Amino acid sequence: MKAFILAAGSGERLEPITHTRPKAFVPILSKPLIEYQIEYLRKCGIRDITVIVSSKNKEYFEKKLKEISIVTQKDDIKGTGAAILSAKFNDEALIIYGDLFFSNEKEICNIITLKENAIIGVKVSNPKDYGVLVLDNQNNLSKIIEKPEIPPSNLINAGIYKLNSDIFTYLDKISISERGELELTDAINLMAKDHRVKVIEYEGYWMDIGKPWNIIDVNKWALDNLVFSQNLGNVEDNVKIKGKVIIEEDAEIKSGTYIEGPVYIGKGSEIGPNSYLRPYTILVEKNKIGASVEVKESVIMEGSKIPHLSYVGDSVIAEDVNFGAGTLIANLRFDEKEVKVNVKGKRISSGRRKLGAFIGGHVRTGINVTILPGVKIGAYARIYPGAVVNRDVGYGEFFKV
Ligand SMILES: Cc1cn([C@H]2C[C@H](O)[C@@H](COP(=O)(O)OP(=O)(O)OP(=O)(O)O)O2)c(=O)[nH]c1=O
Repeated sequence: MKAFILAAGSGERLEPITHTRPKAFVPILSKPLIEYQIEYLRKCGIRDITVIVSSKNKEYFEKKLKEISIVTQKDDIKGTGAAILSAKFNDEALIIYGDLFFSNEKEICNIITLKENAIIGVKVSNPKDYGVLVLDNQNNLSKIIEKPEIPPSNLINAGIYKLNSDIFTYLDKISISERGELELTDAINLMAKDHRVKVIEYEGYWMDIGKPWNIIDVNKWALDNLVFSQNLGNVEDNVKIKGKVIIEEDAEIKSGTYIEGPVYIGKGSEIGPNSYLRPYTILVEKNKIGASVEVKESVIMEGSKIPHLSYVGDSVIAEDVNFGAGTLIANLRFDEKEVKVNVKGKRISSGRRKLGAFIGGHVRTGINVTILPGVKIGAYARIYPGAVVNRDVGYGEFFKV
């Protein structure tokens, strides 16, 4: 059985994280998204895995994934439909979207046993975003309704398919279309008139990593569900630990440090002295958290350092970031309203009263920097000491005012 991961999306809604990595390499605790997917696939006896990527990202994928075929999507076309056109199979294949996290492989294991075309649907609370699944009387797929702005059903396209080579006959009939785009669900929509498409309801945890605060969402779920309290590191005297704490190998936790779990402390991390890690602190790898630094409900990616006199709450900080002493992130607005975030040029409500900042890779802040709620700082940005970052900062930009 072959599998294809469609990982050639533009990842613009996930900026600034995607300034320096594909969405497929977003960390959930210590491992990137795609590594969970490959793991699940392999667990179900699928070893011939192909990732379809943008040409821009081919190099990045080749360098990270040794036993996986990488194929580039045709340059001149876009969409989930265009991605499968580089998928080479006869006979059938498992197809999965490259930004999906889900809790287990059980459904993939089941779906590959089936002769029929099959799709997984999952119930959301915001179906109007998302492809809604309309079932017929026999509970097979009637049609997929794309972003209706009306809820016919809870049940939406989970982006996990087992499709037969049919699917290409229908991709050729497809006229595409109102987004400038070749859409897989359009082809599926034709095919389901002629062929039976089973729908299997996914029951566990599912989430697409679409927007930056979803990085916090999934990492919080993973910490609660996938790992157990352990200490493989070095914890000095007078460190207080409550609740579930994962201390990975080579992590060092100095005296005066206070930890209220659940907290994930990635390998090679250096904590303290006199740090405060609050619930849902996730330090992916090789992180430094120093004296009079408090972290709460944040994901702080590989090699990033917050060495002095800082508060980081409800935030995502990408890799190799350095915070000057006294850099502070606000997570609550003066008017205490839902924090809005600029996402692909639209002002989007995050759904969160408390939300901090989203910091791209290799950013450095000068001392005493102030960052407002919902702010995005582009990768490689440099923030002048004492600056008040009251708006988004572009990729690679110096910011003073
Ligand atoms: C998954 C996938 C998406 N796409 C395209 C179709 C759309 O233009 C866009 C939407 O996919 P989405 O899953 O909606 O998210 P995204 O990362 O791809 O896009 P965005 O910039 O909005 O964050 O990406 C591909 O070209 N190839 C692919 O393999």
